[PDB]
Amino acid sequence: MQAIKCVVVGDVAVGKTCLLISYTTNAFPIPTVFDNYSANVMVPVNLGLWDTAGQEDYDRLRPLSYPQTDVFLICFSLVSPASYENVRAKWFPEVRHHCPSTPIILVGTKLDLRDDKDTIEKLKEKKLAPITYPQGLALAKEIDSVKYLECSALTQRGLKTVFDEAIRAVL
Ligand SMILES: Nc1nc2c(ncn2[C@@H]2O[C@H](COP(=O)(O)OP(=O)(O)OP(=O)(O)O)[C@@H](O)[C@H]2O)c(=O)[nH]1
Repeated sequence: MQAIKCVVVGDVAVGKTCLLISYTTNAFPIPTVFDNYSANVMVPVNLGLWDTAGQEDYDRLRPLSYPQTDVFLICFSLVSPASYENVRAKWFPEVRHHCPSTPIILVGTKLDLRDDKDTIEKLKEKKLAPITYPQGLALAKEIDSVKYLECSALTQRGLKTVFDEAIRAVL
């Protein structure tokens, strides 16, 4: 019955499309066309999932999707400190400029990779380490997110929670 709009933003390759597709179809992919999806879920809610292009080239046009958004998911890769930094450097500021009062959920992605051997190896070779939970929770508090939630589109762990809370942030 109730219609809720949800826009997903964040650095390219943090897993925004896989996130939305894995949730809407319960399967893990990748479509190149930036699209919007939908889902009927009980929290009666018709959730509209709007994907975005995080590249800089679309900095000016991206925000055209923002108007009338009910809730935002600002995502960052749990195995990418760079995407973590850009949350406060770019995404939180951008969302707030266009939509000052709209609720925000901070989403950590690729949780399945935080414990991955070869992955930790890679980050280590660059003097970097995966974003621990406390760290993610800290950032959420900084930007005053309604909630901080970690998920994995590959295993779908915590996935259902992310969108349930994104909905409860509206109802
Ligand atoms: N291991 C693992 N890899 C993931 C997961 N989610 C996404 N990926 C990988 O991350 C890469 C980024 O995929 P996208 O979903 O397109 O990320 P995105 O750039 O933020 O979203 P779009 O630009 O809209 O496509 C893909 O090659 C996936 O294989 C995950 O949960 N676990």
